[PDB]
Amino acid sequence: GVEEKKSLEILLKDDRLDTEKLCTFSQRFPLPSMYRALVWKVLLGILPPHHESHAKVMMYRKEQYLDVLHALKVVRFVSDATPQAEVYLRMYQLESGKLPRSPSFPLEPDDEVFLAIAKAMEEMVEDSVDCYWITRRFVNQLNTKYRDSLPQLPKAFEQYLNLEDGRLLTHLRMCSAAPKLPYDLWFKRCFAGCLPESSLQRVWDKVVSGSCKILVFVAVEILLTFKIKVMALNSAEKITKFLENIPQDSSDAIVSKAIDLWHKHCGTPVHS
Repeated sequence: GVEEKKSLEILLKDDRLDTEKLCTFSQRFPLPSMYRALVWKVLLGILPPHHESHAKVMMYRKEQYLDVLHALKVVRFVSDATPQAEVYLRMYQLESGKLPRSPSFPLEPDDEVFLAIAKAMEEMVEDSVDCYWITRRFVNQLNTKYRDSLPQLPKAFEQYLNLEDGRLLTHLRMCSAAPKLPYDLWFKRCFAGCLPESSLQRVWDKVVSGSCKILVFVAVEILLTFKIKVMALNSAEKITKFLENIPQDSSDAIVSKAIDLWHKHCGTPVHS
């Protein structure tokens, strides 16, 4: 990481940031935590590549943020005590025109995905304005850039698990567990709520930098990590429930191994 940060810092020395090389860097290496929000904002198009214009665009974004937060408070949809991730969901709904009848109206499925991702982002990005916009764009990528890929990830998960450990997949299949696995947690919420955020953010570097396939390998690696546990469980529900509440102490090792598995099977070009 010490060399990598220096090479990133060279990339960040340009007046006009080279977004193609920020992408290839992010696909191959973890982003240094002090430059993550920056790189994520440029890659998601929240900031332009000329860093002389960053403070200004962020001013427009902060201003729009405070306009919407204020309009929510005037209508009484949120209060001082509303959790921050919920504020972001309501801000998103109000901006998108989908604000429900009242704060007490049950959440819809896409609302729950947004909310799970918001809660995870709040631990990754310090500044609220950054957090809100990064969350908005991150979720919009899922719903646009990746709309037709996400539904293919379960099939990919089976394929690559079958390659890494057919015995484990054989076990899942003989219990009819495959169809009941928590695909929505893995491939709509992108592990938000599942992996701790110090580790998750390394997965999301890759998602932000254009890969949704990294999610398959994180899923495959979870299963490999907990192979002995899973093989002992003899029913579809026990398996599913375990996978929705995994132990968290190996999550750094899971993410690192997942990244290597992905590079292996998908041929991620080296950074230059």
